Amino acid sequence: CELDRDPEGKDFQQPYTSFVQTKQNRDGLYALLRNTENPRMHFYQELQS
Amino acid sequence: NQQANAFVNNTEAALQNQVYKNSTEIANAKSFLAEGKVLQALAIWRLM
Amino acid sequence: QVVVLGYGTGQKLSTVSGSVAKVSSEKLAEKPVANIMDALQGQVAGMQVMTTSGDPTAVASVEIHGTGSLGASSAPLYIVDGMQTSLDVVATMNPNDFESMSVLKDASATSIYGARAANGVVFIQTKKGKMSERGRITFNASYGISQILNTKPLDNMMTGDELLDFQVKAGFWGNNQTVQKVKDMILAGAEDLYGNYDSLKDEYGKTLFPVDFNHDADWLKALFKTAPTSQGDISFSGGSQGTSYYASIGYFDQEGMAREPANFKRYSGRLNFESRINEWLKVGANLSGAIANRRSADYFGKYYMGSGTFGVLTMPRYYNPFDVNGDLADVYYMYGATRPSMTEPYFAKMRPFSSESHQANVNGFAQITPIKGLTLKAQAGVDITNTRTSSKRMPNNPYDSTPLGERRERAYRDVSKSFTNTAEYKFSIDEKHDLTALMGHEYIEYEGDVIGASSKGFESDKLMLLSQGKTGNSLSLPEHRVAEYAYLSFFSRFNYGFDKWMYIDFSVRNDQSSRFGSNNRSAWFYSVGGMFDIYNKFIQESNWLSDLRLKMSYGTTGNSEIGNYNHQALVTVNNYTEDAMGLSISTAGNPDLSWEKQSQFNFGLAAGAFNNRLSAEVDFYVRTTNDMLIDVPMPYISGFFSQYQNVGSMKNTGVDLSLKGTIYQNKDWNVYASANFNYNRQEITKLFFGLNKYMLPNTGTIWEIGYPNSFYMAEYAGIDKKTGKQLWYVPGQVDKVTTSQYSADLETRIDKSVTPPITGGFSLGASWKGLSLDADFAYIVGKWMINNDRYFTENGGGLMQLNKDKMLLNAWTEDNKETDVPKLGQSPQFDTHLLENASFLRLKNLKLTYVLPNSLFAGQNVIGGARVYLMARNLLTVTKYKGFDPEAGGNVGKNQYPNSKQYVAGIQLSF
Amino acid sequence: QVVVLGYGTGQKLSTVSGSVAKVSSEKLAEKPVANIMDALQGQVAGMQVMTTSGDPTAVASVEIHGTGSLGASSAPLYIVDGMQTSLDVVATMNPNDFESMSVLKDASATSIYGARAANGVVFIQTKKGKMSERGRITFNASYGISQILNTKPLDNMMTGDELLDFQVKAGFWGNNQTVQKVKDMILAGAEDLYGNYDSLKDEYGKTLFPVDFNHDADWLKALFKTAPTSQGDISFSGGSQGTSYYASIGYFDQEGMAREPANFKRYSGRLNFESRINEWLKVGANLSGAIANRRSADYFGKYYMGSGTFGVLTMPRYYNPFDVNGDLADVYYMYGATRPSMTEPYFAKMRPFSSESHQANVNGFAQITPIKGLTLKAQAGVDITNTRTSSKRMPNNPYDSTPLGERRERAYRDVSKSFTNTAEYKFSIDEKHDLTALMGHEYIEYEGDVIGASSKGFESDKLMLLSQGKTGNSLSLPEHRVAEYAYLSFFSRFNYGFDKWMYIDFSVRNDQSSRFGSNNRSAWFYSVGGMFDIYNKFIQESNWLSDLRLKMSYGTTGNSEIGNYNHQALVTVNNYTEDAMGLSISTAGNPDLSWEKQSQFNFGLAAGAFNNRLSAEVDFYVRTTNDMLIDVPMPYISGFFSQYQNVGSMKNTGVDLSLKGTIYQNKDWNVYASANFNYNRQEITKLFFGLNKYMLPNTGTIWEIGYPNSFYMAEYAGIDKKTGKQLWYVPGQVDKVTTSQYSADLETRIDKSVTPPITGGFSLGASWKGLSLDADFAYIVGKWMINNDRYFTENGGGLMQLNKDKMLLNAWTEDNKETDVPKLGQSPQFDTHLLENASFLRLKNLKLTYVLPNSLFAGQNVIGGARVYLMARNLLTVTKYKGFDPEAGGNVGKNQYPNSKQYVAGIQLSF
Amino acid sequence: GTGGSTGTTSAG
Amino acid sequence: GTGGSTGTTSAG
Repeated sequence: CELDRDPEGKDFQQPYTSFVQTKQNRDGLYALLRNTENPRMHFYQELQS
Repeated sequence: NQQANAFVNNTEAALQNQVYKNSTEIANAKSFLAEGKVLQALAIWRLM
Repeated sequence: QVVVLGYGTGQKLSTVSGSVAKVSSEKLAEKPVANIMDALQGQVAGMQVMTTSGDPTAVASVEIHGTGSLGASSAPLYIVDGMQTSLDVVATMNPNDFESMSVLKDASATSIYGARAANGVVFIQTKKGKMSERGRITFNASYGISQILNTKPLDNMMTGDELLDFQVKAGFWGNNQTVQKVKDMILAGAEDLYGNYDSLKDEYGKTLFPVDFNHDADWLKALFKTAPTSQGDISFSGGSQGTSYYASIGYFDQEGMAREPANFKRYSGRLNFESRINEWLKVGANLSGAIANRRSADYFGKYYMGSGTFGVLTMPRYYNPFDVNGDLADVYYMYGATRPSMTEPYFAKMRPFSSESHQANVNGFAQITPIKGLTLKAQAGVDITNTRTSSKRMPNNPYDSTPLGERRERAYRDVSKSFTNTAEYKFSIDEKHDLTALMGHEYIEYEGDVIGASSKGFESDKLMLLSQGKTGNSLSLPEHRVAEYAYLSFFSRFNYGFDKWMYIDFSVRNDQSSRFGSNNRSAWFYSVGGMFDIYNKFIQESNWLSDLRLKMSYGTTGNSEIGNYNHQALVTVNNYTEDAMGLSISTAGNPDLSWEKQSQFNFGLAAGAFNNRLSAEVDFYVRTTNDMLIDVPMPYISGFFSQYQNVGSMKNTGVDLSLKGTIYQNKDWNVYASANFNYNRQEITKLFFGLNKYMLPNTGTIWEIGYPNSFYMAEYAGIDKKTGKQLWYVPGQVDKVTTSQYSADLETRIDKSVTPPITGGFSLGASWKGLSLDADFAYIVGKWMINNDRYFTENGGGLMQLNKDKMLLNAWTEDNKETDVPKLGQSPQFDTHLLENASFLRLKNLKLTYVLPNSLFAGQNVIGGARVYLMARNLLTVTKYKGFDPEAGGNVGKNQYPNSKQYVAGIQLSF
Repeated sequence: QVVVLGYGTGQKLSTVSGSVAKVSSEKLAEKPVANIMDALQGQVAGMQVMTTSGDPTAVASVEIHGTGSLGASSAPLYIVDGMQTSLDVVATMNPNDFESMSVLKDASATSIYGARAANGVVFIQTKKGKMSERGRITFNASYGISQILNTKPLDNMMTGDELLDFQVKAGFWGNNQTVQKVKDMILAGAEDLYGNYDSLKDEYGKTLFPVDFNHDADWLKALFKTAPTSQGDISFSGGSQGTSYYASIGYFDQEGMAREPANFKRYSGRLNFESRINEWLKVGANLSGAIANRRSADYFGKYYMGSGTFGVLTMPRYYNPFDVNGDLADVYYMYGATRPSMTEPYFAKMRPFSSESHQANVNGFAQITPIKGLTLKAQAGVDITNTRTSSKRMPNNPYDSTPLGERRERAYRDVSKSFTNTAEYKFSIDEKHDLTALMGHEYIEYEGDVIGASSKGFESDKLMLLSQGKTGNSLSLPEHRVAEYAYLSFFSRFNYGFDKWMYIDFSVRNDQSSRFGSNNRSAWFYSVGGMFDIYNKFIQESNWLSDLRLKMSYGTTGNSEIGNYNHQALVTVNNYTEDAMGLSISTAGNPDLSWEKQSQFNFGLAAGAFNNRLSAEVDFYVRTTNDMLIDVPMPYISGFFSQYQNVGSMKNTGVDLSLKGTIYQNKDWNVYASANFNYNRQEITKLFFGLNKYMLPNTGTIWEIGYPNSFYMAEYAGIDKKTGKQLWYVPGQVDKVTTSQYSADLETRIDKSVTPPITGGFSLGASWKGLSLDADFAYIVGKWMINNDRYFTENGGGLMQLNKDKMLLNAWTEDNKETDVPKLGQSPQFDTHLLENASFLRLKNLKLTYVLPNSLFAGQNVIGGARVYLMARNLLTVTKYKGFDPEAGGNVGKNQYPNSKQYVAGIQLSF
Repeated sequence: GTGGSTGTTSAG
Repeated sequence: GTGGSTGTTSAG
C-alpha cells in the first residue's frame, strides 16, 4: 500500500525521470539567471567608488 | 545558488539511475550538468 | 447507557474514564434548521458552537476546549456510525434518523483517532429499529415562518428631512445651496434618467415616484421578508427473530428571510438493515441518499450600496423603491447614477442560479463470533457526491452595461472510501478480574475534482446553450481543480477491570498519511486513563450520597489538518525563450512536516446525591499544543520568502462543570433543570526564532508570549473640549498623554482576547399530564467584536451620501461645545471605539408539546397515538451589541446575515 | 409457473392467452460476457438476436417477429421489475440476480404497454430470497480466456515474395524495374527514415529490422492477442416470518482480444428487501448500484492502413513490426512515409482514455390489502447515472505531427423516474365463475445532458490540467447537449374466467406523451384474447394425449420511438446585419405526428403428450404495421425539402413452433432436448404520394411494393474469354444480354432480402450422477451480407500497395485465357459478386458441470455444497462466409471486430 | 444587488 | 492506429 500523492497540475522537486524534464528545468534556471545577474544589481558597487 | 544545487543534484541522480533511453540524451545531459556547475561557481564567486 | 467510543462494542457509561457527553434523541429531533450542530449550543459542557450566518446553507463552527491552534483549523472530527463526513454532508441527512450523539473530548476517549482527534470528535449514531411483533409507522409534518431577530439599529438613523439638512450644512451638495433648492430641482430631476428608458418613460410621476420627501421609505421591507419552512417524514421501524430494519423517506424545504434568494431543499431516504445469518455470522448495511438543491446569498460580508443590512442602515430615506401600490418596483434611483439600480427580486430574476447535488452513502459490515469471546469485524464504506451547478446572466435587459448574456456550468465529484478491520477479545481471568483487548486496521481515502466551462455573448433567451456563444475574443479557459489524500493506521486498546471499583484502559495508535512530509511519515500516539469508584468500595452506603466516581487520564494526540500538498517544493512556469517552457522551484516545501502534536492531562470527578436526584460533574483540564504550523518569514540563505514549518507552543487551562436536577410537586407534575459552565484561559508559550511578539500581517491581532492572542489596535481617549479633534492614547509615556495626530506607531495590544473564555447554558422544563414545556438558554460572555458598519454610519467626513446616525446632529462646533462626538471634517480610524461587547444570552427554543391520551384511540386499531407541538426559536436575546446580531461573525462584524427567529407548529402521527 | 405480465399479481401459465415465453435462471447465469441478451440466441422462438461486434462494451440487437418498421427502431422494451431501462444499464447489473426473464410477444400480453410495445417487451425479474430458518451464502468465482474465432481469410493471402513479383509485374514500382533492384535498395532504404529520429538512429540493422524479405511477418499476432476474464460474487439470501432479503456484491472484469484496448469492468451490489408491517400493509425496496469503467475500440468499421482485421488482411508481409526478440516494437515502416507508423500498444500508451460511470437504481413499493380481494399498490422509482470521461493526447512524442498535447473532459447525467399506481380486485360470482379487474396510472419521465470542455497546446506531461493550455487561437467552444421526454397513461384490464376451460381477457390503455404532435396527443389502444382448454372439457382422458390448449387474440399497439422533437418547426440563426441576430424556420415540423400504429392477429395451440413427456407449441401470426415514419421529399408549395410525416404500411406473416422432450435410459440417467423454429416473410403494402418503388439515397436497398426491402445493385455475369473485361447484366432485354460498360442504369432489385427470414435453435443435454453436459446450437439461414474487404483484397487496378488475394496470380492475359478473374487494369464496382451468404450455425456454449456429492460434506457444518464447471463459448461455427465472422454486421461487413471464442472454468461454494 | 463597492473595511 | 483513410467503402 503506497500512499503518497503527487499534486495534479504542478510538478515538484525530485530526481529527474526523463530528458524533457531536464531540458525544461535548465531553461527555468537560465531564466532565473537572467533576473539575478542584471545590470540593475551591480550599480551599488559602482556608486560606492 | 540554491536552485543550481537542486538542478545539478537532480541531473546527477538521474544520470546515475539510467533514466535516459538513448545515447544522445546522455551526451546532452552531461553537458547540461556541466552548464549547471558554472552557475554554481558564479553564484558562489559573487558572494565571495 | 452504553457508549461505543472508537471501535468495538460498548462498555458502559459508569466505566469509561474519558469524559464523554452523550446527547439523547430528544434534543436533536424536531429542529427547523438544516445544521444539526446549532441545536447543541449550551448542552455539552466545554463545547462552544456559533453559527456565523443566518443562511439556510450556513454551517456552524464548533470548538471544544478552546482554540487549540494559531495556524491550523479548530473544527472537530465528525464521524457518522463509522466513516467520517463533513458538515455539508450531515446537512443532507434527516435528523430524525440520529439515535444519539456522543461528544468525546478528553484523551483516552479520543486518542485512538490519533492525528485527527486533537480537537475532539463528535460521534453520530443512526437508528436501528426495535424487534417486535408488528412494525411501526411514524409520520411527521411541520410548518413554520422565519423572520429577522431585532430591528434596533433602525431606531438611531436619521430621517429624510434631517439628512437633507445635515448634508446641505456639511456642504455636500453645494457651497451656497439650500433645501427647497436642492430638494426641488437638482435631485428631483430623476426624470432626466427615467426618460431615456422606454419601460419607465411614461410612468414617472404617474405610478412610481423614485424620490419622495413627504414621508420616508421602509428599506427593511424592501430588503427583508418573512419566509416559510416546510418539513415532512415517514419512517417504518420493524424487526423479527434476528432481522431488524429502519427505513425513512423525508423532505425539508427552507427559504431564506432576505429578499436576495437563499434556499435549502432536500429529499432524502435511509435504509438501515441488520440481520444475522447463522450462529457465527451477522451482516448489516446502512444506505442513504439525498437530492439537495442549495443556493446562498453571496453579497453578505461585502459592502455594496443597497444590499444586505448595510443597505438597510445607510441608504437614504428620501429614495423610494416601491410604487404607489406598496409593492416593490423593478428599479430605484440614486443621485449621479448612469443607470437605474435594480432591486432585489429583479436582480434575482435576471441572474438565475441552480445547483443539484446527488449524495450516496453506502456502509456495510460483517461480524464473525467463532469462539465465546472473540469478535472479528470487517467494515467497508463508500461516500459519493456528484454536484452540478449552473449560473447565467440574462441577455437584453435595459438596466445593465451590455445587452449580451453569459453562462457558466460546473460539475463537482467527491468520492471517499474507508475500510476498518478490528478483532476484539474479552475474558475474565478470575472471579473478580476482567480484561478486554482490541486491535485493528484502518484505511481512509479521498479524491475529488471540479470541472467548469463558461461562455458569453448571447443575444437570445432561448438560444442559451454553452456551444452558442460568440467565438473570437469572447471565450476563455476552463476551470479544473483536483485534490486527494489517504491515511493508513493500526491501533490497539486494552481495558483491564478489577471487580467493581477500578478500571484502567491503555491505548496506542500508529498513523501514516499522504500529508506528512517524506522524512517523518509514521506517527505514534498513546493514552492512559483510569476510573475509581469510591462509593462501591470506601463508603458503602450513606443517607445523602448515592454515587461518587473519580477519574484521571493523560494522552497524546495530533492534528493533521495541514494542507494536502504542503511538504514539497512545487515547481512552476518560468519561461526563458518563446518556444520552450521552463520550470523553476517556487515554494521550497520542507520534508520534516509534522502533525501538530498536542498532549492533554485531565482530572475529574462525578457525584450523585439523593438517590440519583441531583447530579454533578467537575472536570479540570490542561491541554498543551506543541509544534503548530505557521508560514514563517525566512532568512535570506533560504532564497525564499517562507518555509511553512512547525514552530511554537500554546496551552489552554480550564475547568468545566455540569449540574442536573429534578424537582416535584405531585405524582403527575415533573420539573427538571440543568446547567453547565466552562471557563478556559489560554496562553502562547513560544514562537519563531527567539521572538517575543509577532503580529500577523493585516489581520488585527498580535501573538504575544504569555497572553492569549488579543486585539492589536489604537486606544481611544475621546475628544477634547478646546478644538474638538480625536485623541488617541500613546503606548507608554504615563503622566497618560494623548496626541491628536494618528500614526501607525500608536498601536498597542488591547487587553481583550479574541476567543471568548466563558461559555455556558442552562435548561429548565416541566410536565403535567402529557403537556410539557421546556426552555433552553445559552450564553457566551467575554466576546468582543469589531463593528464595521459603524465606520460608515457615524463618520464625519467622507462617505457623505449615505444615511448617518442621529448623534451627528450634536456635532462639535463653536456654539455647541459640550458633546462626545468630534467635528465634521475628520475621518475615524479603526481603533478601540469600534470594539463592542458582543456577550449574549439567548433563549434558544421554547417548545410546548402535547401527546393525546391513550383513551381517545380505543376502538380504532389503525392510529396508535399523536403529538402536537409549538416551537419558537430565538425568541429573546439580551446583549449590549449594536449590529443586528452579536453571534454573526467573529473578530469583525461586516455586512452580515443575521440569525433569524422562527415559529413552527407540527404534528406527529404514530399510526 | 406464475407470470406477472404487465401489472398486478401473476395469474398462471396455463391460463394466459398471449404466448409469453419464460426463461428460467439456468440459462442466464454463469455467462462470461457483459450483455445478457446474447445468451438468448436460439432460446425464445420468434426472437432473433445478433451481436454485431466482439467488444466487451458491445450490445446485442434483438428483433421479435421480424422488423416491423422501415423508418423507426426495432428494439423491444426492456423493463426490469418495474421501471424500464436501456441495455447499457442492464449491462451494469450482475446477471446472477435475475430470477427469470419472460418475453411477451403477442398482443393481449403486450398491449397494456401501448405506444411502447409494438416490438414486444422483455420483462426481467430479480430474485427475492427464500424464507427459511437460517440464511444461505453463495460464493461464485470464474476465470477464462478469450481469442478470435477463425483465421481462415489468412489462408488466401499472398506472401512477401509473391506480392513483390505481382507488384513489379503490374508496374507499381517502376516501368523497367525488377526484383533484387526493387527489393535491395529503393525500399530497403528505410535507414533514411530511421536515421532522423534519435530513439532509433543507432538501432536500425542491430536490434530491429523494419523491412525483411527472407520470411514473412505475423500480423495476426501483431494486431490480436489472448485476453483474460475474471468474475466473482458473494450473495446472501435469507428470510424470516414475513421479512425476506437478498443481498449481493460482485465484480466482473473483461478484456478485449484485440491489441487496441477495449475493456469492461464493474463492481456492483444489490439489496432486495421485502417485509410486511402489519395485517394490511407490505413495503419493499429494490436498491442497486454500480461503478463501471468502459473503453471501446473505436477504429473498427473504418478503413485505416494497419488496424483492425483490414490491417491483418492487407498489410504487406515484407514489413515487420517486431524486433529480433519476437516482441512488438514501437514503430514500423511503410514506403513513402514521412513519419514511422506507431504500433498498437504505443498508440494505446500515447492516447489515454478513462471513463467512470456511477449508476444507482432505487425502486420502492407499498401494497395495501384492506378487503378480502382488493389490492392497492403504489410504486415509485428513480434511475440516476453520472458518467465522467477524459481523453488526452500526450505531448512530446517524436513520431507525430506536433509535439504539443491535447485534453478533453466530458460529464454526462441521465436521470429517469417512474410512478405506477394500480388497484386490483378479484372475486368469484358463482361456484364456477371468476373475474379480475385492474385499473391504474403510470407516469414516465426522462431528462439527460452532456457537458464537455477541451483544451490543447500542452508542453509537459505533468502540467496537463485543463486550465493550463495555450490561449489565443488554441481554444474553442464547449460541448453541450440536452434531451428529455415524458409519458402519462391510464390503463385497465378485465380477466373473466369460466370454471376450468374458458378464459377471456380484455385490456385497454390511454397514452399521452411529449413526443406526439400537438393536434393528436391522446392515443387509445386495446386488445382482446381468449384461451380454451379443450382437454379439460371435450376429451376427458386418453392414453397418449395429456394436454391440449387453443388460443387466439387480436390487439392494437403503437411504437413511439420517434424523436423527442420531431413535430415542431424549429427556428435557427439567419442573420441580416452584423449587429443583431435573426431567426428563421428550418424544419417545418408537423402537428399531426402519430405513434406508428400497428395491429396484430395471433392464433396458436399448445399440446403435450405421454404425461407431459413431449411438448409442442405452434403459433401463426399476422402483424400489420401502419403509419410508419419516413422523412418524405416534399412538393415545392411546402417551401422545404422534407416534412417527416406518417405514410406507408407493411405486414409480416409468420409461423413459429417449439418442441421439448425428455429421453431416459435408467433411474439416474436423464437426457433432454429442445428445438424451436420461426419463419417470417414480410411485404410493403403502400408508400408515399402514389409511388410504387422508392430507394433510400445511398443506402443500397429499395422499398418495392409487394416485396420485402431487398438489395438494389447491379447483376454480375462474370468475364468473357475474348477480351477479359467485367460483364454486368442488363435489367430486361432478354435474349440475357451483357454490357462491358458500367453505368448507374444497370442497377436492379436483387431477389435477396435484407433481414433473414428463417431463425431457430436447438438444445440437447444429458445428466448422469450430478455430472451433466448441455449443448445449445443457434442457426440463422437466409442472411446475405456485402463483404467490403473484398473490394480491397482482390481488385486489379487501384490500391496496389496492399496485400492481395492469391487468385490475382491467375489473372487474365494472352497466354492464360481460361480463368474466372478479370485483367489487372480495371476497378471493380459494388455489385452482386460482393453479396455473400452469411447463413450460419453456431455452437453457442458447451458446458460440463459437476456438483460434489452430499456425503463428502457430512461432519463439516460450515460448507454445504460445491459446484465446478467448464464452459466453452463459440466453439464451432459452420458457414460459407469469407470475412472472419458472418454475424458481425448487417447489410455491409466492414473492418469488423469478430466475435470471440472463450474458455472459462469456475467454482461455486454454497457454504 | 451591486453598484459601487463603497469600502474602507477591515480584514476578516 | 491511423494514417491514411484508404476508403472506397459503402454506406452501412
